[PDB]
Amino acid sequence: VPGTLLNIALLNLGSSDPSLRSAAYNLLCALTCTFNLKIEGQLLETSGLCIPANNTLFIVSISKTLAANEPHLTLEFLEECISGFSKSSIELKHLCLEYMTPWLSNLVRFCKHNDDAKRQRVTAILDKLITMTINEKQMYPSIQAKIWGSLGQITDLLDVVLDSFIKTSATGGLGSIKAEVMADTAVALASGNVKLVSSKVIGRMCKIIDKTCLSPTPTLEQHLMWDDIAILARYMLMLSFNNSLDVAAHLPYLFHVVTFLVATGPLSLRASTHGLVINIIHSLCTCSQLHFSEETKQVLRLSLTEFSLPKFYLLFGISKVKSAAVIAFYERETFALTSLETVTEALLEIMEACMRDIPTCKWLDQWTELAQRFAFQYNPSLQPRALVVFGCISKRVSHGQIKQIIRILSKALESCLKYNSQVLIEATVIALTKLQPLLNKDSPLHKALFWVAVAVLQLDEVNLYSAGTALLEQNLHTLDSLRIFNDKSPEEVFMAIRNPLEWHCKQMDHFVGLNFNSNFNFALVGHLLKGYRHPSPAIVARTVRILHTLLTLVNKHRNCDKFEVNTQSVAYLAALLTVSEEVRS
Amino acid sequence: VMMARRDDLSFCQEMKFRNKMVEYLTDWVMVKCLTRDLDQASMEAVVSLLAGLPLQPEGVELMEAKSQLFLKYFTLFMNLLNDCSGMSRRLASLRHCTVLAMSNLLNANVDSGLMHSIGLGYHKDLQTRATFMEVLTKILQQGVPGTLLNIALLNLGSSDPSLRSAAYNLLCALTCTFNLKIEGQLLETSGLCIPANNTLFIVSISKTLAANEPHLTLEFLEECISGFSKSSIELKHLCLEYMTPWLSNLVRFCKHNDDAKRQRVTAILDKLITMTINEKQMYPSIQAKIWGSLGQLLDVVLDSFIKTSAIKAEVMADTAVALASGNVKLVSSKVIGRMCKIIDKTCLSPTPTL
Repeated sequence: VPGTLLNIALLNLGSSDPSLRSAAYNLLCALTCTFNLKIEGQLLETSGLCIPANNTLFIVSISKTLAANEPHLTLEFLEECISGFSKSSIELKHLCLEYMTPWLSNLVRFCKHNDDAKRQRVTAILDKLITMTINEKQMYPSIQAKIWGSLGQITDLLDVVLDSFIKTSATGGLGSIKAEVMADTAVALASGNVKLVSSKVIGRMCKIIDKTCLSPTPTLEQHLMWDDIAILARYMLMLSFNNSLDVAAHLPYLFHVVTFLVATGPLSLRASTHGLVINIIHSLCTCSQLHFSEETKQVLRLSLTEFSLPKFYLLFGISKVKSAAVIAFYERETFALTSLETVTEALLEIMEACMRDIPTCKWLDQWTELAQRFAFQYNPSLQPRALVVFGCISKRVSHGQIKQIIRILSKALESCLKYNSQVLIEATVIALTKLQPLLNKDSPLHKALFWVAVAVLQLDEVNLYSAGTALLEQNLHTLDSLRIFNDKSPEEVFMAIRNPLEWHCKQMDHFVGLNFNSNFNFALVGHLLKGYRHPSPAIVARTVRILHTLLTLVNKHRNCDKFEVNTQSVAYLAALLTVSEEVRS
Repeated sequence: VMMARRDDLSFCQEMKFRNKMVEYLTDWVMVKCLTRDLDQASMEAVVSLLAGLPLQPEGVELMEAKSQLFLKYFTLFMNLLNDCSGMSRRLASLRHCTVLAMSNLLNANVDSGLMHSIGLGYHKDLQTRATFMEVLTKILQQGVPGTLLNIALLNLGSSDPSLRSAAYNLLCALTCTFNLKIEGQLLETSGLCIPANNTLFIVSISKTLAANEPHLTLEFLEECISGFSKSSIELKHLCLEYMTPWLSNLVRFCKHNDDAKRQRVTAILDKLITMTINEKQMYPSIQAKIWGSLGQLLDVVLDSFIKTSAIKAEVMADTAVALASGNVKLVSSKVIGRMCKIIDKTCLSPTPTL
């Protein structure tokens, strides 16, 4: 009775009808006396009191004084407000939101208890306020500024608010106008207490990405939780411009989200994810809490420029668009891990630049842990992406981590006996590429990884061969940086590691029909020669660099000139014959 | 092609030549398919002709004649874009070219152009607005504050994403060019995909500016209120929120003794009244934001209400309720005081019947 009658009094005090205003005013007086409602600017019952039509500032004053004084009314009052609001005219709807504005504060009181009924009716009030927001497209900045800005102040409730937003978005997932407006509204939630709201949104995203691994599916877009991720990615774009206030706690977690999403799903989500990064880099150039140098700021400015280039559009699985923004507000490029590698090193150069200036951060270590967790754990959709990223970002590695990676490579090849497996193989090989410069100078593994690359090339899959040659290219740079060739042929070094393996290697070579024991240089060249077929001119040119490297190395242990033809160099020279003007002359 | 090669060619009177060429080709800017291709081609040529072109009619009158010639070309381009507002793509290409024509015309002719250009900033077409704001961006970092600040802020509101990014870059440019002191610092860049709901950000920028940059207030508020009349209901609402901080500054201008500044405050209050009368949906919300804040001048306010009343009169009565909530005692003291003084004034020149 107190709440229902108080709303009907207050709302009627608004009216264009004069008799209605007088009657309402007498009802307010009666409620005040009967329920002893403590009121400033005291209230007097009487007939014929000719109250003005514009009294909004009086109704509002009464309401918030009541909202402080008589808080139990709030549960009933806001429920009744939204019921009357939805029925009323647009003029009455402006008035209605103005009087609603103070009440929102009390909504936390009911929530502390965690018994269903109280928490449920606040949750229903939030869903009704959300519904109201979706419906009244011409009240839209008004609702968001006053209702959602006030709710944005209120920390405790934000988990209930976000689960209401997310469940509202869940009603149809990405492409549902319910979700679309909810994302745009989510910025209003953050605007009051940015750090907690964004921490809960990003936290839900991270936790839900982890939940994908709790029950795996082969492909991420298919996953049981795909809509939940897609919704949060939508929110993250909108928030990301406000993240110009936020980023300093978050930056790793946002790149963790980018890493999984970077070119996935329908093209609007890709555009969103490009925008997410652009906005984060811009936010890192201006957060008033940070103090980056002119060099670091210049690096970020040039990074914005770089991310704005068509190169980065192709990396994010955007093609055939002038502006990512326009589409942000399927023709999957079947995702090329080399694109994620490129993005990840660029985001790494952004983070590294910043981390020099902020010595008190843990950002790259947290990103390393987050990526590491997903790289090692079994989840077919995410694990490849994670491996690539972990490899790119890491600053140290252990033989136990390499064991896990090469075990993942092996298990992925077992799964090929039984597309996803291949992408996991490519990922592991890219990971090995980035990780092998990190490995200790006296580790056997540098030499071992040359054979991992050889085995990968043997597979005959276009992207696997590209990855194996990247691994091999980087491996030979690594071993030359370790001086290892200076007193030995590559043949002796790699064949020593084969000797224990030799029982296994014999079976490989006899099924391949290449035999390194009989002639090492020609077998290695046999593998490399397929690289000349490769559809991509970049992989051919890499293959040529590898042959040049090997040619130089074989002669390096003799102390010969690199073009001295001999029983070891000749294979490389014959391989190089269509591609090197230096060899030809 | 000739204009592309203009850097190679020789000219005795290049500026006059290009001026006369735009004058001629603009006559062509008006079988239907071919005439529309002629419009496209003519406009593409005009975009080439206008590229660093100072205007030259055939000294103080010359600057005013240059402004009048600017207004002719500019109006013709506006009409052509209104007419725009395979057949679809040709129209969009003509529109994009027309926008670039305005852009180049402005980029050279700044002293003649800027005032009319603000009229582009209001214009109903969001794509044209966004591009025009990038043109303003070129002028302002090369070498106005109130008019441009409103067109930035109001456009940050838009449903169009490209418009929001463009506006945000314009705000950044104005901030740098006019050294406008801002919290939560602002970074110029392409492709920044700003949300549609950013009202709390636009508002925060506005009131921080309203504290920091009071000299803008008259220039800004008048242009905002003009933009109110142009806008959708959503953009009208947003205008109120960001206007609200600025109102407070208006006292500084009537504390100032300049008759022109006192007049401009009075004209702002008249335009606030005009908006208050016209924009009925908003009207309870307008009263709450605008008239409450203004209630915190008040002779001038009441004379503006009374003179405008002299629905207008009813709205002024009903709005006076909001106005009174400010310092109740002073507002009511002035209303009642005017009543008493006017009743006394009846005796200063009597009539038989009241």
